[PDB]
Amino acid sequence: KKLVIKNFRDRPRLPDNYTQDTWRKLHEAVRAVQSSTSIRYNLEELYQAVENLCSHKVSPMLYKQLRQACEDHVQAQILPFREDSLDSVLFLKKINTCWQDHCRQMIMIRSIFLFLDRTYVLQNSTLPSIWDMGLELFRTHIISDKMVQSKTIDGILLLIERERSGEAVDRSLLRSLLGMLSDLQVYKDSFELKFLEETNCLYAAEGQRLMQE
Amino acid sequence: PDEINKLIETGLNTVEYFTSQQVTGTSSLGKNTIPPGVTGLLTNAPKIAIVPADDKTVPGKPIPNPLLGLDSTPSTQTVLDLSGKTLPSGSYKGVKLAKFGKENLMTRFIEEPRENPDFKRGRDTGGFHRREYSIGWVGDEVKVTEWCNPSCSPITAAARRFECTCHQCPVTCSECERDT
Amino acid sequence: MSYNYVVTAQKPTAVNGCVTGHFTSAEDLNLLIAKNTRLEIYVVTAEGLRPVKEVGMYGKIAVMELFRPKGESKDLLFILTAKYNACILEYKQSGESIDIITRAHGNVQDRIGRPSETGIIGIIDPECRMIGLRLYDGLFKVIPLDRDNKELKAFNIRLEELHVIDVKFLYGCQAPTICFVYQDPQGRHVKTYEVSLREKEFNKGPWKQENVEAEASMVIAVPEPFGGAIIIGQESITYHNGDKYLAIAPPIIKQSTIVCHNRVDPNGSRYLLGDMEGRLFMLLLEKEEQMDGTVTLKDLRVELLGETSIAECLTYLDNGVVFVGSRLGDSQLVKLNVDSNEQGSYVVAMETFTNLGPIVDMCVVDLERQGQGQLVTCSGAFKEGSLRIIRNGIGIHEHASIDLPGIKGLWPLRSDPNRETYDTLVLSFVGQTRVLMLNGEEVEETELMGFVDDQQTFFCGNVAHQQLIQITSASVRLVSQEPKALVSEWKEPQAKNISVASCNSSQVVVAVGRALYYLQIHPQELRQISHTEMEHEVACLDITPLGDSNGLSPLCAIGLWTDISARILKLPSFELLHKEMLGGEIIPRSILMTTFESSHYLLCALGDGALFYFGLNIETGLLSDRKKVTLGTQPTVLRTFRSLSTTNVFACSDRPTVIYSSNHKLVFSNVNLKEVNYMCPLNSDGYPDSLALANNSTLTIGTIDEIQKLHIRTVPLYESPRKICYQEVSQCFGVLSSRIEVQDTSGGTTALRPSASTQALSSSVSSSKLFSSSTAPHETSFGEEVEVHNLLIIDQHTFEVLHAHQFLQNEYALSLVSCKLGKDPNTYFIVGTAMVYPEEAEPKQGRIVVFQYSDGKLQTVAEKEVKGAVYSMVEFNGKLLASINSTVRLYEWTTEKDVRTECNHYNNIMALYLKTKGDFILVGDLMRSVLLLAYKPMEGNFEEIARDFNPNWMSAVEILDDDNFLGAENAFNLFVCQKDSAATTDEERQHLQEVGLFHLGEFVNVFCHGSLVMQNLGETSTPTQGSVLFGTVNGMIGLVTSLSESWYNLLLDMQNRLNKVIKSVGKIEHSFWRSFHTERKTEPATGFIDGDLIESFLDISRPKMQEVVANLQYDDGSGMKREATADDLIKVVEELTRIH
Ligand SMILES: [Zn+2]
Ligand SMILES: [Zn+2]
Repeated sequence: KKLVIKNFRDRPRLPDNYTQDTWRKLHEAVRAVQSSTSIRYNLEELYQAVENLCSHKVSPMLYKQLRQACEDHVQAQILPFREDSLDSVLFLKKINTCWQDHCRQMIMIRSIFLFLDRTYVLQNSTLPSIWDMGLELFRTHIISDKMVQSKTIDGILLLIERERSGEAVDRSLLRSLLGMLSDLQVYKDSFELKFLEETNCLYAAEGQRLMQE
Repeated sequence: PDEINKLIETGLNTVEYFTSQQVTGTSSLGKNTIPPGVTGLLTNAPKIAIVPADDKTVPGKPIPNPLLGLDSTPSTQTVLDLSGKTLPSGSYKGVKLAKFGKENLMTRFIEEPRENPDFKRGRDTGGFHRREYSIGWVGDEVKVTEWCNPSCSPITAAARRFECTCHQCPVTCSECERDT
Repeated sequence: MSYNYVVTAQKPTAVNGCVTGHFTSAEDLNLLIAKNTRLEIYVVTAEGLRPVKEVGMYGKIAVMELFRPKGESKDLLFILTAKYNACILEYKQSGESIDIITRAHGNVQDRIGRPSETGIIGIIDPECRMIGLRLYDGLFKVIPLDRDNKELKAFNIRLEELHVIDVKFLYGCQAPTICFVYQDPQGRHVKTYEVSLREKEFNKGPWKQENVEAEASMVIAVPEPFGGAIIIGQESITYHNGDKYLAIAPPIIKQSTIVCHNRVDPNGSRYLLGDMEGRLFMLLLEKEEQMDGTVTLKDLRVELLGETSIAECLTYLDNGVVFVGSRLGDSQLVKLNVDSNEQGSYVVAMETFTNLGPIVDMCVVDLERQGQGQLVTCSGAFKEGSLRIIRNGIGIHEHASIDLPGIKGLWPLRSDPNRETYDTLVLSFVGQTRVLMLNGEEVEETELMGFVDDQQTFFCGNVAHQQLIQITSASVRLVSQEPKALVSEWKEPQAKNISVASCNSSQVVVAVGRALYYLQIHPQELRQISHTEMEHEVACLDITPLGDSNGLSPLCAIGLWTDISARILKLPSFELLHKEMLGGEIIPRSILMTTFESSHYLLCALGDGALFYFGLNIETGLLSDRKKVTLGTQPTVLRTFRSLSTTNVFACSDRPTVIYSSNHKLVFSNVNLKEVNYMCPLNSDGYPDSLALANNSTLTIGTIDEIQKLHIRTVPLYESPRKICYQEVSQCFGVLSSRIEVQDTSGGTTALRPSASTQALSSSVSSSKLFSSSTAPHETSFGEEVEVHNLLIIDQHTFEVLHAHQFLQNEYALSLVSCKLGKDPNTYFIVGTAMVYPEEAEPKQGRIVVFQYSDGKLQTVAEKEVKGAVYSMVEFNGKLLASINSTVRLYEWTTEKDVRTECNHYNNIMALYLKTKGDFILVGDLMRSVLLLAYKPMEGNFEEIARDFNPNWMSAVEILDDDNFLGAENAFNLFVCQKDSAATTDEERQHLQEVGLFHLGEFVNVFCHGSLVMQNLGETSTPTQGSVLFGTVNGMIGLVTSLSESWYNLLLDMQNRLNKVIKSVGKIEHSFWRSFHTERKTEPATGFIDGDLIESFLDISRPKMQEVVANLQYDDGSGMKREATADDLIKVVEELTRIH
């Protein structure tokens, strides 16, 4: 049974800025979660800013914005790795911290945009969680489509190959890098074969060498 | 090797039926379809194709008429009342053919295993067991005796159990087991 | 000697047919829909369809056409049941009454005949002189449409063309012309025939055409203007009009088959075609006036419109709005754009309605553990793939509805201290507020002195001392009643804004970042009792007072934001009493203390959509039997509200629920509504003790319905599901799926569209090479369909596709179960498959994979092998009782973690259905009916106990109790076997007799123990015993329960009384409809009382009621033999309608 509001003034709105000035408070909050800065809008307000800003027809343009924000920040994270200061162990701890962080800083974001993830993005098989969406970005540029792959891989084995014979190698650094590879869905594919193909080889040798020896 | 007088419908795998049936009330087996990869040996006067009357040109203990309830032992016996009231028995394929036969004057089928390849099943086309089908239909009752005829034996409207002209053939095949 | 009860818990949703016309009135456009046994009549209006009447037939609507015979003012309805129950109907409504009357009726079944393939055809001549029925082969029965053929007696003519395909009379012809397509060896000919009622035989059609399209499937007869019949084939179309012959082969058809049609113009001009895979076509035959003679059809062509649902029935309405009756997907209302939108799609989704069928499998589960099972069902087929969640819900009577797009919170006021009912409602929207006054039953926007509106309210209500309070982002503000002006206003020392705010009659607590202040409310002032800072930012507060207390809360609930805690602080000091850690990455978002039955609880609720609740004792100020449930995917918001005489919460979210104590135990009742963002009670006088709800589009007030109805939640898959299971530890589901993929020369098969399986998080393929031996099928190379089966692990809460394990090429999944084996403490996902190939008549290869959802992904633990399909398996006493083809194997789970054959049974033509009670196994055969096997402990092997001796084509089967077995076959009937009780012979024990037969009319696909009604089972005497739900191809869900011998006769007797007094919608005898009927026999009915009837008792007039107990008596179970009026049955019926 329909209903209409008598004298719906439709007046408490003349100017207008409490939008692009909120999209501003968000860019900042982000660029300052990324690039390890501290923001000064303290979380909940930023959260409510989304929940209100986050209404159909707009949520969609917001997502694109939050995405491309990172899309930009990660592509930037590449450059350094695209260097040549060769100690396939620095390169590693490098890439690990470069991960350990993107992690906690996509977790920060998610919490701020919780409402956009568990409302719009969640109502869409099409669209990946903010989380999953960062993993997809950290993949495309960094661990992927780069010398970085074959520089991280050829470097992970190296650490092992050298533990399979009398050195140490810092378990953690690998448990992390390999975990990553897993979390990123490139383990059983950008690391597995080689690993095996390199084991079902090394031990092949040990056989003879040690039978006769 | 014939060609026009061989036009009926081929049914699908059992599972396909199982599947197609759960989505529609409709269940298909109530059509004149011959179960895939099976051929009938009856041209008189591989969908269907002519075959030698019989064959003496090699060993051949004949198969006892399925109806005259006799003992071939290394084989399968399938009963099928064409009017319910009595439970069928035997093997699935047995039953299937039993009905496909009776409803068409046809009594013999051969099932070339999915494995390998007119009809030169001999030296070359040998090496492993095959499935045989003999069918008879007195009244509503129907019975089928199916067995294994070594890969290199011929194929004739004659129901016979062969030995092994291509000394290469197997001993006991999946189908063959359980047969007593 | 066996008694059962069978009710429908859900009418059939699949749409067997739909027709348009003027049935209701000469000036009304109608839409008649056949579900199966139901007939739905709607009326076109504007936005949709208006329900006018919905009757249920005593049969399966096999044919349904309408006709307009000169003489009758409006149209008539011809309906032919599947049991050959014919009839014509009229629509009569005299005020508050609406009856569908039988204007004739009979049965056109011949005792001889051969059930044609292509089924029952039912057609009518445009001259409306008679009806035509292609029932059996070579016999075109004809019915005289004389205004006195009330028995409907008809004659039957001969046909020299046995295999016929489609038939349809032709328009504008002096004598009834019957066109059709028939097949023979030399191909498919399409001829005609003239018919005469006097000569009672065929004369000879005006034309013919010997060789026509190899795959002709539809004879589309065109009206007066053009005339002639069109022939739709599989790749080419042909139109004949006696001396006219055209043909076209648009490659657009090549793809799939056309399966339905509907003329859009009252004359062959434009038509509508249904594709067998979704597509929707529009075929036009551009007319052509000669030069002065008349009209001759020019050129015809087919042009694609777009994609619809898998259109079974198809019918155009008005304004280019087509109705699409899907049978394996949701039916729908469509808009036919004349202006191709983006991606050039003329088709555009207008609206859709739920369609549960075909239910292919389902599991009963009670996620909340509240003693109320729900239904997750593998529903639908190809593209229309989906899962459905059937849950019993509460509704809301909707008194009023506004169109407010933006409400961000709402509160109820009280303008003056005098009156005790609200009269106000403040509606917060983004950057602002708005006060609304309820002028009795109206809504006009006022203004209120003390308040602001250029800010966004966070709360507002009646506090102490005749004062109103408004907390907003800027400041909390106190106001006066009678004087009505601002009288006090707190504020954050430095203009900082309030983040979170609590409040109530006497106290107020607000937060500022970590800063947390407390204010007390007094006369014309807001006194600031205290202040403190939390380690992390605050995200929710609640100072609802409890106990016998007098409005003053000693406590302050709260939930913080990085550490993710949820503690109870002591007010005056903010001292800490209880600190509880929970979450992991999602923070509290709503909190609330409360008393339910007399016990206090605290309820936090994450942003996840989760909801923790503790047994908070006010005295010590600590919480203590931490429970948890999940309600939605969006962060909810709790809000208390009082009912009749009891209190309870209300979880606003994507999946609205309603917490409360049913029995010293919490209870949740999804409200039969979509989104419910904010809410508050509304006690206006114009709106008595109501509720006010706001979604994203509209504000609506109304009261609670509280009359369980069933609510349906759907999760698309875009690919067919076959099986499903519930993993109680991984909080996820198991779903064998399957997508169809085409052929692409590249190296092979590519998908057809994304779907559950092709778009998930983790996803592994089977690396197992036990069949890598050969595997060489030479039919792969040119476009083809090929089933790819996956195992989908699905999240209990969000229903997102977690992991997607693919399977070996040409491999089908068909079994599935989650259990524990041997001494192994794990919990696995054991699959059952089979290697399928068209050249084979059956599978010779297949396997029993064993998985484990460790975390994030699966992990193939075991992996046994076997020769042939694994039709079904099931956890049997720790052991694993699966079944391959003719074999029925039992397995063991060693310490080495492997499955090893351990016992067998080969005496079955094909074991398709298993079931497991104790050491008893109930087996169902493809055609060999049921069998009662047994595990002999000591013997270490199988022993047949009994078995039905009637040949039965089982479809599903279940074990009710130790002695009774329920089965259902392709005949569309149900039956129950029982171990003989004449324990005299040890051979009359090998037999179990069919002691119950019933004709359901539905093709059951799954059965299963479990109920949908709140149980409350401690020791509770119930009138019916046992509970089994069952799924059906038609979407129908039903229920089966056992009865007291004593309750059977009454209800059986009662059933009978009703069939005499109740008019039948076709004058069909209920005894007949429900008669066990197969091509073989046709016994009556027994050990089954269909509760559908025994429920229509509450819907007939009170006069008829007594007109039934008329001399009725009753005696065993209870002491009696005397009469009993209505108010006795009503009690029973009523009390009996509680089990579903
Ligand atoms: Zn063999
Ligand atoms: Zn041989």
